[PDB]
Amino acid sequence: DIFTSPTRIEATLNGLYAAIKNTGTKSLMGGKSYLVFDNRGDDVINISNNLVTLFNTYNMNVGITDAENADTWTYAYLAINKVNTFLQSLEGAREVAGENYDRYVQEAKFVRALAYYYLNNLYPTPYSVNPDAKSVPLRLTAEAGTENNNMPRSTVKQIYEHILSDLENISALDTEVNTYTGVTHATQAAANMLKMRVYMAMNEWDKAITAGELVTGYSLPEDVTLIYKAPYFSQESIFSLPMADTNIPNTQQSLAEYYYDGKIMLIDTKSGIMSKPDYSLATDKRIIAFKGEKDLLMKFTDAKTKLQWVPIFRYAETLLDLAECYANKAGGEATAKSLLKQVRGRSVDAATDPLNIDNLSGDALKEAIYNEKRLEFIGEGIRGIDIMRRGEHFIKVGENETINVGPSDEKYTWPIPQVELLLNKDINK
Ligand SMILES: [Zn+2]
Ligand SMILES: [Zn+2]
Ligand SMILES: [Zn+2]
Ligand SMILES: [Zn+2]
Ligand SMILES: [Zn+2]
Ligand SMILES: [Zn+2]
Ligand SMILES: [Zn+2]
Ligand SMILES: [Zn+2]
Ligand SMILES: [Zn+2]
Repeated sequence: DIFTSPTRIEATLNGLYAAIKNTGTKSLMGGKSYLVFDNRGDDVINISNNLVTLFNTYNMNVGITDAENADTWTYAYLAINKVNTFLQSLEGAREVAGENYDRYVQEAKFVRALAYYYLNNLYPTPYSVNPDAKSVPLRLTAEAGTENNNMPRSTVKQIYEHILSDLENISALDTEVNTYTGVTHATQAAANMLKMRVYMAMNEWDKAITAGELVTGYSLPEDVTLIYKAPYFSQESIFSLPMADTNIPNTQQSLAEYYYDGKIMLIDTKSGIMSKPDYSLATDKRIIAFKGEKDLLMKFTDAKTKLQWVPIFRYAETLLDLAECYANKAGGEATAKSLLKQVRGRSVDAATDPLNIDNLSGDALKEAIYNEKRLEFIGEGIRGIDIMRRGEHFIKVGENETINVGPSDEKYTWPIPQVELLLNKDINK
């Protein structure tokens, strides 16, 4: 814990990655807080009728005392404070760190950047609607006391701008493809993926392209099932949260526990992506692999071991994000189409595809990219972010009720939770 050796520095660094995943009793992006982003979306449905298993998130009804709100807040800020403390301790251990000092700093900053990024996609009105919308307190000092709980919220723009600062120097980060360490520590590719996501949320299509075009060395394997079974990564995998028998999430906190038995999450086959005929083709690899009997999503179904890794960034995302950027750029349509074709062609045979990608333009092209992203990333912690960053309504047409929540509605966002309101007297200043 005192940084007297490299192995002690690295143990604490690995604790940063654990802190954004889950603890022994609660979960963040390795469990329920990743599931939050699918529940906010419109491609799966939550039929649990149980607030303990994210029903209020799905129904766009999260209040100041909901468990998922308190937990996301508490564990994100715990992870952030661990990074702040790590960075301060590392400053006093420069010689012990030796040539690896910069990598350790830049990795720790990536973890803080990721934590803030997820908070910025729950609490504020999106930047695309209002860049001055209040988001969350920007806590950047190592704090062992309650001395500094009082702090105003920074804006959605300010949070993004700080994230960009934490990602500004990445040249000491690793660059390995298809190794445990390359997928489970932040690489330059991982940092650039986050930078791309941030710039897209700000409509900075050119800066997003520059970041995402730096992601090199990955590919799209022909088998779409590789990343959900041993060794839980492939040549497509950029960054994931790994699991081990001794650190899996507790009861009803893992991904697999939400999908495996049909009692919580199902595929929305009435109105979501897999209700659309071009995105439910019987010979699509993703439909064959993942569209289960009784509408179970078959990506994460090992609830016995819970060992499946949580995929944060993979290369199909790089391509579809780049496709979206180029579709928003004057003269970019030909490139957008070629990028879309790479991803769709991996799963859907072009010779018999009802979608003629070469003839898409304007709105039809954008919609094809949005729909491909919906099918490719069903269940992967993304859908509710794409809806929100674009300032779109969350529209969920069910048999007996329709959810329709837009940016002028209070329930578009999560409110600052009671855990914070009790301690922070400046929260509304
Ligand atoms: Zn010395
Ligand atoms: Zn240095
Ligand atoms: Zn900053
Ligand atoms: Zn390396
Ligand atoms: Zn590392
Ligand atoms: Zn069609
Ligand atoms: Zn192919
Ligand atoms: Zn209604
Ligand atoms: Zn509207």
